[PDB]
Amino acid sequence: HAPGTDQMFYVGTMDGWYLDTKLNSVAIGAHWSCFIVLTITTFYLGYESWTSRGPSKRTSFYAGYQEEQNLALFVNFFAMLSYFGKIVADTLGHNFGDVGPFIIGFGNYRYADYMLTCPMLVYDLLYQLRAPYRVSCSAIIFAILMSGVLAEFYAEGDPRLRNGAYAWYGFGCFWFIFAYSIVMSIVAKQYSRLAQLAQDTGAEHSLHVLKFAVFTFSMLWILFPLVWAICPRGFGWIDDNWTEVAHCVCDIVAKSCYGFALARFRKTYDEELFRLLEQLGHD
Amino acid sequence: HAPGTDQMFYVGTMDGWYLDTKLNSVAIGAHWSCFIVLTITTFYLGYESWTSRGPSKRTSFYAGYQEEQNLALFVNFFAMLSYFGKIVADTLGHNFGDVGPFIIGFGNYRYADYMLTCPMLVYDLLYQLRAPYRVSCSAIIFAILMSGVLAEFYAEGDPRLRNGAYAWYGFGCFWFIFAYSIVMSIVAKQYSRLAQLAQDTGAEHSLHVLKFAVFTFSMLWILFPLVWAICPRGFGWIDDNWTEVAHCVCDIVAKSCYGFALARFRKTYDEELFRLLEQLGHD
Amino acid sequence: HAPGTDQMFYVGTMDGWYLDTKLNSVAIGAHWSCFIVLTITTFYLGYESWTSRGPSKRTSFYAGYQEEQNLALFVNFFAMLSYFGKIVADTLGHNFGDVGPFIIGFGNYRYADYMLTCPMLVYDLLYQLRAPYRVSCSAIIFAILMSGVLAEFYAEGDPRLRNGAYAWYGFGCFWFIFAYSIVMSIVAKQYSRLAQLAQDTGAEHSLHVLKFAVFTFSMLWILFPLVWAICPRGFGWIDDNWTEVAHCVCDIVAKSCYGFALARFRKTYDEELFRLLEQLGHD
Repeated sequence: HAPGTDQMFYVGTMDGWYLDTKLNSVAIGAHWSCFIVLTITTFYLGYESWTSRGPSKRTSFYAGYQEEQNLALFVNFFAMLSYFGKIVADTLGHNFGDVGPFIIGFGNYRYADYMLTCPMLVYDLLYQLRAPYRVSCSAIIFAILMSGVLAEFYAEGDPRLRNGAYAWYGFGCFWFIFAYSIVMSIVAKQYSRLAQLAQDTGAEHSLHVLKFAVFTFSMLWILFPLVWAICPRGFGWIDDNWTEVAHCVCDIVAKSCYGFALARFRKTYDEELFRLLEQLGHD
Repeated sequence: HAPGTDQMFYVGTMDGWYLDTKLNSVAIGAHWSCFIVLTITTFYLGYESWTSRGPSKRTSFYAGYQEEQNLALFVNFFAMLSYFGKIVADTLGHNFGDVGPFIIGFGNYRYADYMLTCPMLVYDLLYQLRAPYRVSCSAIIFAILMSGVLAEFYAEGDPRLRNGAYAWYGFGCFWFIFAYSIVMSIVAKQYSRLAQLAQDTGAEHSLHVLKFAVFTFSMLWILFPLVWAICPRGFGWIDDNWTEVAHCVCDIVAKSCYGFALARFRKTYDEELFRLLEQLGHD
Repeated sequence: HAPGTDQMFYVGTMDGWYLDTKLNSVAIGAHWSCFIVLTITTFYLGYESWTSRGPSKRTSFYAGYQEEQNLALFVNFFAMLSYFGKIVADTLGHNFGDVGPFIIGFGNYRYADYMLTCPMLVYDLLYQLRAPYRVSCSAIIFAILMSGVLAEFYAEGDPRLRNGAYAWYGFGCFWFIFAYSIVMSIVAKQYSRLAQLAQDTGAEHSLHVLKFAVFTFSMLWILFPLVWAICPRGFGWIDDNWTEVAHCVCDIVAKSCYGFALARFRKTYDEELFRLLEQLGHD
């Protein structure tokens, strides 16, 4: 297994797959609650998607053609799946943390669940303001998430290779800072152009609601490096058992609040601001 | 390997990769026949694709721009690859069932071969009638297939974890029933609108051929849960050796018959029904 | 591990992951140089992409909407990542050749790094001439690369299964010959139509530069089967230590020269040839 040491590493193997769970009761309860709320948000958003009329309220299957409107749905849907298998683990009492086979887009690994969620989510949110460079942000966050997965892989491995985890941490943090700066800049410029093009709208309160939602949604990603630093992978100011509840509340804020905000926006928007958004998505 | 038991599980490991095959002569012959017919259907469909003129029969490389017309080709092509490696296993006499490394889109695992085939196939068939919600059905079937792969992973594992296989079976069956119901509903509504918009067509017999093909193609997926139930993973009314021939005949019906039906449709369709399909794909 | 033999195979396992490196100083230096030049080319191309004006030189974020112009960027970007982890291995002195977990699009395996690079690269280059059958070439090269990965998997395995490596070699070479022939034919026909439609251009020297670039770029892929034949996987006229430098120079020619050629083309093209390319992309 390892040279010079009789200890063996169970990460990425079926041997660690059959090990008993290292979680406690509160982690299982948090997983259950997160799965329940993800499922009910997915059901509610799908119910709204089935009864989703167009802006003119006469087009029947508007979501059937403008399928990107349902895009967040899929992400939220996958989030439910991203936890459902863990619930199965919570049923069986066996180890599930970074063990077993590696499959893209599943919650069997800590950061690999975000492969199909995070780039689509950021693409959808910047598409809602018709911001340019749609593919670029998704590619950047995909690369950062892959770096995070590989850093977590080095974290559990041989302690002689512990130094690479900090290097990949620095890599991911540098690209995340760059991505956050560029997305904040483009969002600020785009919404400034929208505001200077927002004359005689009649939805100023709705405009305030949407600007508050998008600014909070842009600034929410400050959780990831703080959470990584406070867990034992970084400075270790918290223990492992309280990391799972943190990840649950963070990705609930990321997904369910996003779905609720989009649902509340779609029941209050009007058509002239819509056509001004299409006008904005030109230059 | 496993606590309390000296037995070891060879699934997902190189140890089970080097094991001798568990198949018999008839399974090898069925694999050979299925690979041969898949290869000849792929060759025939590619030959038709090279000599594929437009509806006006003057556009030379119509398939070169409307590349989605070749889409089924790719699926059928991958199906050939999906069996070709198994033929190599049939050459070497070593174990190939759910062993070795896991790679997306290959036939080394029982259900993982359908990753690149089934969503593209369903998208192509519902696109042929210009049905809405194109991405949604593909995402649903992708999630169901991933659930099936993971259920098959639990099936071979530790018998103390056998209960999760039935839970994932219920999950996959519930979402498959939902998908089948919604796709049947949308197909029925879409073709009802086509029929009430099909006046003075001149291709009523061709219309009967295409409706028979699409209805049979919509109802063919009843094979999957019945096949899973009759094999030892479910009720076990059949043995393992006769499961491979069942999967061969089922995916041949799924792919080669689809290609033959599309080829026969493209040599008999006319242009006014074509433009009425574009008219249908509006509301 | 293996029946009848006490030897064990370290491929695809964490046991071979923790093994010491089999590389020497020159391989590490070549990896460092290749990573450095890939990083600087990515930085330069990103700097050009940020300051990328439209053909009329008044559209500010032309790349923000015509995002496919940045497509090669992403490939080159991934190439940097495709080597960066190897640099980490070169830091740690542990084995990295075809060991550890298998992840799509990474350089941990010899041919798996090209999953996200080669089809996008060929799609971008044939899109630059507006050639038809865009998806088909990408699918063909994806299948060939997957076959190469699996052949390399058989190469390291049990010597009783060495015969399958030659079969997959023949498969990959046959499909590569077919792909090369068809891409050469379509490129020749397309550029012949461009030349017979190139009247009063004013950029004949620029036309010569671009034709030389595209012909060299079309003929560069002759490196892959020659490199595979000369390494010990084939005829073995060279040793393992000199294969890494060959792969470095080959993929540098594939990626950095492509980026430099595209950058030099974008600083010299004019608008009438541009609109003639859009006219060409019709029939």
